[PDB]
Amino acid sequence: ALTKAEMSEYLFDKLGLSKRDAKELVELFFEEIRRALENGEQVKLSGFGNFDLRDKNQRPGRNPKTGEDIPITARRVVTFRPGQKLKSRVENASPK
DNA sequence: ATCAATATTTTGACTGATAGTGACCTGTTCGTTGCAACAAATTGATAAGCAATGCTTTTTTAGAATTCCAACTTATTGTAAAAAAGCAGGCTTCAACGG
Repeated sequence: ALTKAEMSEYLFDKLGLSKRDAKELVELFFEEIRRALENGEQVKLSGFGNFDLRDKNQRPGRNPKTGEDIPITARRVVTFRPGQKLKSRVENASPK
């Protein structure tokens, strides 16, 4: 699984950047994105996807184990709509 | 031409920088490690994305024009002694107007 460790190492052998800043950029990368989502801003990354924010209302739910119907509290989640470019590169993938 | 005193002739004390290694402190990097975070697994009513593909709107894109940055290659131009006037910063007196 791709981790921040592998991402930093990549920037070291592709951009020749020290692992230090290579590890600091990967952190600030996801950080800045999370700061935009929490602030209520859409994140549109061309050639990748789009992190949307939809306010879901309180809908009926339950306890998957027993079956006790419990109303799922409303909350703002963070969806991800992959671009057409990304889909065309993952359409022919393979779980490995 | 020889006394006699002061600047002269090498050494030593004075005071903090010069010299080069070493300890001090801890960012920074790497190995050991703990733990919040992530993933599998349920069950079932309700919400969101989905197949194709040309036209329209929004965002990223590769130059290319433009102008300061820059190491070179040209294009023109060229004065000083020797006098002897020409101006203002402030203290100095005569000459005209008013009591």
